Amino acid sequence: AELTIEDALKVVLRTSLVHDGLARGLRESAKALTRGEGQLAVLVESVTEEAISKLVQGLATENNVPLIKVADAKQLGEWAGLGKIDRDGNARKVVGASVVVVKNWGADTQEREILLEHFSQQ
Amino acid sequence: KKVYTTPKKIRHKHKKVKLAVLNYYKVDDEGKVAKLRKECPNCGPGIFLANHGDRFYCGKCHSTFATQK
Ligand SMILES: [Mg+2]
Ligand SMILES: [Zn+2]
Repeated sequence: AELTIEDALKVVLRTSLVHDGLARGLRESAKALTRGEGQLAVLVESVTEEAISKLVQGLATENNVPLIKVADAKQLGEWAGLGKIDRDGNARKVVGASVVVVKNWGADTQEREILLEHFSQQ
Repeated sequence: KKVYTTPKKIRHKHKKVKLAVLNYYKVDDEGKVAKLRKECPNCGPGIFLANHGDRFYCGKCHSTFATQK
């Protein structure tokens, strides 16, 4: 296999983390959405209370939809960066990344933008 | 040196208080994105007004607001 299994967003997240363009958490995400800061949106599928998820959806709807579901939060955190490095590969204290929103972007095009474009245009 | 006097009255700082975080935002029936209170005019949306009896302020401006809404 050579095709990305929804890895066209993890890379983006990583880049954002590198260049400090992340609205991580709910409040931050909301803030990013409300004005011209947040451009891409990722929410947890395993949201407790569901109210949070609903709010996120509402925010996405506002004017233009950036939301993509993917899978969970812990995995996202692992991909992007949560914990004090720890050894060669992973081994961090596993905690969820919550709702994650992209500011700045940093990196250009690649395989990253195609899936998003497809999602947008139906 | 002499002996320390100590007239008591020990004051501590403020430890934030964790609270329930967010409740001032609502979704009616999916699609209807609904706001509680009002947003700041000085700096763009994402900031809510602190609602009191004829007293309003915002946190990004730290304090600078006065008008009733
Ligand atoms: Mg003294
Ligand atoms: Zn303000």
